[PDB]
Amino acid sequence: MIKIWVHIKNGSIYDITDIVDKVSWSGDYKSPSRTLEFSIIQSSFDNVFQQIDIPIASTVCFYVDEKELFRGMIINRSKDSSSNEISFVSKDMGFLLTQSEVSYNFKDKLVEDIAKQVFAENRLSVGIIAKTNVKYTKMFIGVNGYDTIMSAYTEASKKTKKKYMI
Amino acid sequence: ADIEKITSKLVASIQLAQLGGVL
Amino acid sequence: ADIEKITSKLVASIQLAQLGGVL
Amino acid sequence: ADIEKITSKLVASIQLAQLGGVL
Amino acid sequence: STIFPFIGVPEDYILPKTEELPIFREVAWDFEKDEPILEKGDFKIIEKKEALKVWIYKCIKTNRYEHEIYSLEYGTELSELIGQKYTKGLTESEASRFIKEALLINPYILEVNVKSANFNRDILSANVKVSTIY
Amino acid sequence: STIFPFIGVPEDYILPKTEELPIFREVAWDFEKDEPILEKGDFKIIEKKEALKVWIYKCIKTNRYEHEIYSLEYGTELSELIGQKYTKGLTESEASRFIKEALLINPYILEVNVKSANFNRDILSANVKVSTIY
Amino acid sequence: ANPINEFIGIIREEGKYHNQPSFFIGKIKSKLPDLKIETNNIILEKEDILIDSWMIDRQLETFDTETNQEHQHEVKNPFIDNFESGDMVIMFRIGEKFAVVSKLVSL
Amino acid sequence: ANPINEFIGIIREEGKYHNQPSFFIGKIKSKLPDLKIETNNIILEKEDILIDSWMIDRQLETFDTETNQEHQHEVKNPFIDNFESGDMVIMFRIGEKFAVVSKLVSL
Amino acid sequence: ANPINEFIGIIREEGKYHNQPSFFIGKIKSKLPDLKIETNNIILEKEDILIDS
Amino acid sequence: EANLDKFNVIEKGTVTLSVMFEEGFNIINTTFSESMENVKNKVIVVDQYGSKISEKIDNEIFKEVNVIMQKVIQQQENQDVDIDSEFNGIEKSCSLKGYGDVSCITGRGVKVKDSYTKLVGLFYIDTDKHTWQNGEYQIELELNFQNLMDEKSAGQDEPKEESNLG
Repeated sequence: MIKIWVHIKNGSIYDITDIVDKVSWSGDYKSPSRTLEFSIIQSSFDNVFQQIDIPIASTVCFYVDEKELFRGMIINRSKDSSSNEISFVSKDMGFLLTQSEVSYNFKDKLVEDIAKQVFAENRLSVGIIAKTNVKYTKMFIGVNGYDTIMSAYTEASKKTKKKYMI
Repeated sequence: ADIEKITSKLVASIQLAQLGGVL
Repeated sequence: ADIEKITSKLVASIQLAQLGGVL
Repeated sequence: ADIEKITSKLVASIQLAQLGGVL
Repeated sequence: STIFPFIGVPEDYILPKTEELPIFREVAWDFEKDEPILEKGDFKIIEKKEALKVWIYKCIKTNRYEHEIYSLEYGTELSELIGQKYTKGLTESEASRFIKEALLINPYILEVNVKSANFNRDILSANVKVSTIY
Repeated sequence: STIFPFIGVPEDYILPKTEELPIFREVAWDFEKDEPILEKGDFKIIEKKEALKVWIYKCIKTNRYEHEIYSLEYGTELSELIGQKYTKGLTESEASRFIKEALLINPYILEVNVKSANFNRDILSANVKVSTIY
Repeated sequence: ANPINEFIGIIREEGKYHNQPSFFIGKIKSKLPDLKIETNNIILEKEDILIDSWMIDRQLETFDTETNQEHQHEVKNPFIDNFESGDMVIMFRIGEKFAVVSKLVSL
Repeated sequence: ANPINEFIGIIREEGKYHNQPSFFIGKIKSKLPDLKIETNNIILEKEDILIDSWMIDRQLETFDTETNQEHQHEVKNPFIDNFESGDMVIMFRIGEKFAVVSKLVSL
Repeated sequence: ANPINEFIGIIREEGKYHNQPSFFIGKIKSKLPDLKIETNNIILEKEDILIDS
Repeated sequence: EANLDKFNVIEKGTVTLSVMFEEGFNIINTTFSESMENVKNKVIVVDQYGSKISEKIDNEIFKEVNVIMQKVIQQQENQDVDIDSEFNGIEKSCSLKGYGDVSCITGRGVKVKDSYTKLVGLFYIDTDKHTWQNGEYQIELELNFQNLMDEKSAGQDEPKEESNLG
């Protein structure tokens, strides 16, 4: 049992499970965001098969066995005239980290505090942050938040013999 | 023309990955 | 060997484009 | 998925060539 | 403080647990006189299959496109067959289709079969079997 | 000028209009005398089916390439059949095709059928059925 | 959009990811004895600054001449220059601290 | 020619398209009061030049000592140096004008 | 390992092959009249040095 | 543009072709796309030192995408930059294959009719390719959407004439 729901800008909510043709869900350890791809059937030749429209930058939710696994924004949209299909590409919220670009001056700071400050500067909600009592000192000029956090946690990993991810 | 389609797909994938952020 | 032929075609196309000038 | 397999083969070939040394 | 990067508000993303359909209940009806039934100075409420009988009776009795209050899917088209507008076989097939499609819109009804069909004089007889979740 | 309606139209956006043809109107014409008709000291205007009759009569009565003012589409080639230049079956086929292709240029005419065809002495008779939007 | 040109542009753009600027430009906020420098919304302290030797050397208040005719003179140094607030400097980044090379003025 | 090696060479070459030189070398044509510098077939005027402060400061003609024994002396500055035509300088490009840092001589 | 990310990393690494450092840091071994400078396990003589005036 | 032995500098879209592409007449296939990847809706200006002086947000683009994607530009002493040029919106494109003439080349404007709504849109040609082989001739175009052509006349230009000539 998989369900897909779409929230449109005006306030309408649709359940589009009966129209979906294919679903894909994937991630990699070298990027902070996960991706979701799906297709629906919409025919312009036939009046019966015309569907609703889902504009760019609307929220899509993915459920499996009554559990929410994905929530993200619609980024790409494509329509082929030969085939009766419309394709969508969605991305997690995690790509918001790489948009930020700030300059910091860190002296003898805990890595957890560094991550907390980076998340707080560009306003973002924090669920939980791994704890490590390793102090770091660095000067960041023109670097992403994602790169800042990853560099600090790599320096912590040089001592904890661990690996970390966002 | 196969090379053109392959290049188009590769370019689209690289652009999506750039938007998503790569470490 | 398909990868070798594809790479050869891609290299030839890129060299021609470099000669023509790319903005 | 063809593009993914082609990219995997290209990446493996490039890594081997990097290890071998390229002038 | 923190931004909400999704369309709407956090309240719209709470999903109520999906449960079985609530027990089907309806006001009792008197088929012989076509009236609702009063009990102890109030309407009498019946449950499960009796309510389904009331709903099926009312659905079969109405015409499909006659009334403005109803949508285009409510009602039956059995009035088009009166007077032998089609041959006997075509009328039989169309009657089966009309009854099935009219009844199947209720989510509490699972399948419908029209099995026996006989023409005697000016009367058409049929047997209908309905399967529900109960 | 902002919307991009090729993938889909926005929900709030309202289509400006639906495209329909105006009511076909034409100066009335009498066929036994081949004149326009004067009514109360002015030209009389009719509409819809009678106007279409006038247009059809005028289109059938003209030759195809004879007049410089007309284009290559307007007219009919029925004058090439006089005198039995072709055989009888070829004549029937050509007459049907000529009439259909000549009449179908009017946007208000939807389909043309030439059903009957008979040879009696030197006269060829046929029945033509024209279907319009009205 | 021709895909080959887009690929070449992508290569040109991604080739510049690791590059760092050659030099930095900074503005002073406090005078030379307690030097403070602002660049890229960052204020540098004395722990973060390496300076040219001549800048320190030229802030000598006074020096004396040799004796002759059984008398001496005291000459005040005219080359002393303490940077004022708002001046511009050219600086190079070495590890974790910046090195101040010279001060630039429009002539 | 193996296509993989050619592709690697193409990447290495196209990655260098946007890079700019770190510094520039220039030759003077007119003396310091009206300074002119030639580099890359381009002659710079005073509108295009930012110079080190010490270069301007050291061209002080004269200074005086303090008084003693009811007399004073005048001392001529020996550090004055006006660049001659044909000298070499090291210069860094900042926006639309060049910054002159130091003059180089073979020792 | 996603091949696209590996390709992007390969491009980023191979784009830096021809680059050279902007400046060098060196420490003196002999006084100014006969100047000697050591950098990157290389000792410079007076034939190899241009100095500020 | 180098035509024959001459060099020219022209502005795109000044010439609009007479031929129009319609679904029922001369189109083999089309593919319409929309993308959000290259959107910019915030501009930050910095001084020569790297310190920030001003910022701006575009509301019309921000309405379409809830997110803020920032851009950083630097002004020198002798330049005063204009912020409003640096904003970028959603990109809408088309890939078309069909029948036409040798007049459809890069740098010209073309018209495509929408089948469902019977609306006409104006596009600029970015890439083109003409092929002759086996006695048939086909074209492939890469189109960039400008705006919807106004029904009848947008400004309703009327020929300004005197009521009486003399």
